[PDB]
Amino acid sequence: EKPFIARMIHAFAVPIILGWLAVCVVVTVFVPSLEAVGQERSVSLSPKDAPSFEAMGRIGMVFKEGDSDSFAMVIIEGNQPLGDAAHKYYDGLVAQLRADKKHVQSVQDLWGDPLTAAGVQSNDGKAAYVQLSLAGNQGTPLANESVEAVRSIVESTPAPPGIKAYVTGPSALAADMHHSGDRSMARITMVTVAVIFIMLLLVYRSIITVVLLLITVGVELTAARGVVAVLGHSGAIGLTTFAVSLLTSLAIAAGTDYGIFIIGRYQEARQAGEDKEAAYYTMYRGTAHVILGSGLTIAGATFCLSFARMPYFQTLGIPCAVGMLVAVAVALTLGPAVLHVGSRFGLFDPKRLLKVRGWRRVGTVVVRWPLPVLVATCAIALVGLLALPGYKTSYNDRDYLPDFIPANQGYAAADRHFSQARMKPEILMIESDHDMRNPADFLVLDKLAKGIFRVPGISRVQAITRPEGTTMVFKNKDFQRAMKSFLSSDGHAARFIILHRGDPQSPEGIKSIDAIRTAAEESLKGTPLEDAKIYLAGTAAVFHDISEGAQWDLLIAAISSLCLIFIIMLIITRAFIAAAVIVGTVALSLGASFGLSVLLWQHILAIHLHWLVLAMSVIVLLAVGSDYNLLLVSRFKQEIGAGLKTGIIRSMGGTGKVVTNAGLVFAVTMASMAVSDLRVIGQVGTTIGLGLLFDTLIVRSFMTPSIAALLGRWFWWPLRVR
Amino acid sequence: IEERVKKIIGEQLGVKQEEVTNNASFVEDLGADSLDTVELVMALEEEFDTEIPDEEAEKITTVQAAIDYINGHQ
Repeated sequence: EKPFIARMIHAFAVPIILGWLAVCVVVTVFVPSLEAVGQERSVSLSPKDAPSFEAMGRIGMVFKEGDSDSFAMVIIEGNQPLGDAAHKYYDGLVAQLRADKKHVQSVQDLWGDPLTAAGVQSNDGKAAYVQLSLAGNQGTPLANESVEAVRSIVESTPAPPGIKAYVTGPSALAADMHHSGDRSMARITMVTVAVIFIMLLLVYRSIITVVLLLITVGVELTAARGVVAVLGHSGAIGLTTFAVSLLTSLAIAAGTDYGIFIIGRYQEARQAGEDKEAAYYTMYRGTAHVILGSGLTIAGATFCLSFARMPYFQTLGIPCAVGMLVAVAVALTLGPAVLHVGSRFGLFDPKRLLKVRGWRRVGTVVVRWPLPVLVATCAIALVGLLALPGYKTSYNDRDYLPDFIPANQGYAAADRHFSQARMKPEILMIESDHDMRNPADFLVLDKLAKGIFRVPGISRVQAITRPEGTTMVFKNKDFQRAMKSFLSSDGHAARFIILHRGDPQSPEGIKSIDAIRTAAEESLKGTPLEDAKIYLAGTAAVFHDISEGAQWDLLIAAISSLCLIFIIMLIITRAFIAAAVIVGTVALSLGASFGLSVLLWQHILAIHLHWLVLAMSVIVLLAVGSDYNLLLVSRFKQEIGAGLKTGIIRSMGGTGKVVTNAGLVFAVTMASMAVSDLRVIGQVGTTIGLGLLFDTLIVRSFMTPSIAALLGRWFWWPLRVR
Repeated sequence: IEERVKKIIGEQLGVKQEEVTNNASFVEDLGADSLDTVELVMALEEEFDTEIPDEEAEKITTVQAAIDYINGHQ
């Protein structure tokens, strides 16, 4: 029986190859490279409804210090205590920044005022800093441009002898993170293909066989990245360097795996003695619906991220889903087509015997003794939870970027002269319904300032009553200048600047925020300002929402995948329990990946996992891991007919070797991303690599077949058997 | 029927169906091992809708023994 679709792909082989070659030239020529599109179509990092984010906007708007949540700090460092010469340099630098209304919305100048200069000068006197409110939210294309404008201005100004300047802050770091991600894209791909080429060469021992397989991947990759660039260039979707990097590796990984299945099954047909045409159709029947089923799995699974709340996860939804669907379409169409043309010239016939003795022996043990193996494999999957008690997520974006990026360079200057918190201040503001420029209210504010100063983890509290962050009339002319930066110009609100002891990015730092709100609220109670609304924003404030956001939406992403993947498997196999087992075993196996990934990074390497790692990696693990089970289980369906146990044994003989090669390629393809400067993506790549390595070698080899034999006929409910 | 039994043994141990003889032993004559004979018994179980205990699997070490067991229980 020759299916119609395979028949037309067979008949229109060369036209299909030409058609996709044309798509890969029309794209990449009529659209800018996907990296360029991401630069022009980046997305803001802060979710638009986070209380911290809107508080930052509210704080800025009232004080006229801009309206974006994207601030940056310019640091001055000198080999000797900063003399008056530095002030002259500082004043000129500030003057230029204040002129550029396009990018520098406002400059909170403090070091220029003697009444507050000492409160910003370094304790050693060799360093000082000034903060800027840049246009455009963090990570947006406007913000990256604005930071560059600021950075160019700082560089342009000639520094006095022995004086250095740097630009830092969350805005500057986010932009440099984007450039580093794009800059390392070339190295990720070059290493990925080079490593895959060596691996495939050993597997097939045929250079020609590998080259055609990779060229199939390249067309798969270019179309995948090509189409996503088209959507991004048209403004239909927002991108991030994680989407660009993750999408590229998935296309190469998923692209190669679909190639291995096509060549793998076809080669097996030749070993059995099938004719060239008959082998081709045999390949299609046994792998066409598997690739389509697996293709929708990765595209569908990654699309579930679109339901996440954080912009990082939300923006992975469409770019990955659209990209994977395109790569799948090329695989299901260009795959068989190149195979047919390659067969016409006799290139794809196996060069070594496709031995199956090794895997059949494993099948005999598993099927004959399912439960004893099942328990053994099930337990070793769960013991990966031993890392969960000691798991500690991290948020310090500094540590997950190269030391030499400009943002980290300035931070290094900050640590050399200031406590690490001085470059990450929190700002607390309260709105009233009346003016506060009276001693009566001032006393209430002073009481509030005292209360916050004693909150655990707090180091300094700038206030109108504390011009230098420490204990000390307001109507004095100099104090009026100070009042112009701590009270609303003529409004009903006041603000304070809070400095922690210890990095706010630590989970301990995050906990300090709720204390501030509670302490401020109780201090405000019992006094006329009790009704005043409180706004809190800053580095710690932002990540309070991140911690609550990421920890929750992870369930939204992972749980949604289980339902979506289960549906795709169910419609494919048309069997209820089989679909559950296909994805169920991988779900139980997530513990093994959890333990392995944490053990390698947190313990062996002493580097905590970035908060993005689990949410981004789990979806791929749950998607690709189920694909291998789908392939194996689909082979059970065909082989059955002699007998369930017999079908399982001979099924693992055929698909046993193919999946292992496919599994290692995907694991190595995702693991190769560790070479990226963006260490965050490397953790995502390694976590996927370790998990898929575990899934292919235990979940697919032992769990699924063992469960398959144990259930017997019910495994294919409601389908009839024998 | 001896034909299908011979076919299954010939396939599993990778020897032509005509070479195998009724008096031949799976392990001694045909060079089988423990897992090979386990697969033999399980395949014969599934082929003819029959079940075997471990007490018998160890007992069936020759083609003729399997033939007698299957034909008697058919």
